[PDB]
Amino acid sequence: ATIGRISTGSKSLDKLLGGGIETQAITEVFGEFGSGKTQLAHTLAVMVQLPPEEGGLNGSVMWIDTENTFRPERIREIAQNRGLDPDEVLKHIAYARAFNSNHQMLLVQQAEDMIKELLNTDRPVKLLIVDSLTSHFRSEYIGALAERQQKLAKHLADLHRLANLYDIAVFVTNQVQANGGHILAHSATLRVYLRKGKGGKRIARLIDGEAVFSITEKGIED
Ligand SMILES: Oc1cc2ccccc2cc1O
Repeated sequence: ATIGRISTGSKSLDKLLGGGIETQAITEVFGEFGSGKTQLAHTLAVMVQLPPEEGGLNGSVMWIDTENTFRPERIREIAQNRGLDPDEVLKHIAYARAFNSNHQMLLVQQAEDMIKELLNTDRPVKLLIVDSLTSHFRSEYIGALAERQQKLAKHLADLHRLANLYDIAVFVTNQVQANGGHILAHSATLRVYLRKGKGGKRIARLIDGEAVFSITEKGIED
């Protein structure tokens, strides 16, 4: 398949990303608590459902939530201010809460079943969100870094296999603050550092210029 791109909702961020996040890729956004990573996830879950002329892929979404941060009412707001029907947008987001890191890993295997079901339809899965990818692994493997890295490595390998095999954009969030961070090392296809700036602006930089955007009723925008 060719490489598809999903607009983030921000012309600035899209330019930094060469058009948007890519299918057949894992995009990892990392930054401190409150930097806007989950807002970007919510926005992408709407943007992907637009037609290509508007920066989407007419795609369905699968969302794995580890922190109970998915908000359907926020999806509704973004959709209504992106000219989409909110009920239709929510109907094309498959949502699951991961209870722990082992359940999170099983959910990725379960996602493949729905990906296969929708593959030949007019609304194939084009976006798989894992928010937060690292939170359960971090809490469960305190004092056991070597074992944590083994499990994370397999999890990321599973996500890579889905991205490439089924032409999906995988978007993952990772909280990194004071003293923290191996990030995801070199595992993602693309690392995006997100931070707060003056006056509520958000600033994005590729790790390995900078885009600037705001969180609004449209999700994010310049
Ligand atoms: O209905 C489902 C929703 C999911 C969401 C995320 C990951 C896996 C899922 C599997 C489902 O059957």
